[PDB]
Amino acid sequence: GEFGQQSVSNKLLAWSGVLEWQEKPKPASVDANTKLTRSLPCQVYVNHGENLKTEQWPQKLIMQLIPQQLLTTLGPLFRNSRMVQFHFTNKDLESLKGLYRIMGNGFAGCVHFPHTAPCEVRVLMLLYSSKKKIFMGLIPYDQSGFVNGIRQVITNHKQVQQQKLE
Repeated sequence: GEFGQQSVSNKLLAWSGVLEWQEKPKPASVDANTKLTRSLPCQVYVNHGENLKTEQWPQKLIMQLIPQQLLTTLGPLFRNSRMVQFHFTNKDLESLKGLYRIMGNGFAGCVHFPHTAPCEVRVLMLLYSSKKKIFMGLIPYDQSGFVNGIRQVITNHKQVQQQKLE
C-alpha cells in the first residue's frame, strides 16, 4: 500500500518574482500619504513530479499584508491549496525584518496578480512558517472564489461591517 507521499521533498524552482508592497508608515517621509513601497524578490519552489503553469505568472506581484485570522475566517474555500515556497533574498532589510515583524504579529499577505493577466491565478495567499522561519504561499484551487471571497471580506472590513473581529 505504498501511495500517499507528499513530494515536497525535492523542490523545483518553477518561477521567481518579487512582491512589491506597502510598508508601514514609519518616520521617513510625509509618512501619512506616502506609500512606501518596498519589495523582496522571491524564488518560488514547487513539488517534483508536477509542474506549475508559470507562463501566466509575472515577476512582479502586489502583495497586501492582511490579518492572518481574517484568512482563517475565509478558510474552507482554500482548504485544498498547493503550497509554493517563497524564498526571499536580502534586499530591503527594514522591510525584510518588518515583514518578519508583521507576520509574527499575526499577518498573512494577499498576493495579487495584476488585473491585466489574471490567468487562472488571480490571488495567492502568503503565510509564514513558524517552524521553517520562511514564507510560504498557497495557491488555492478555487482561485476565482478566493478572489471574490477575499474582496467581499476586505469590503466588509473597509465599509465597516461588524462581522467577527476581536
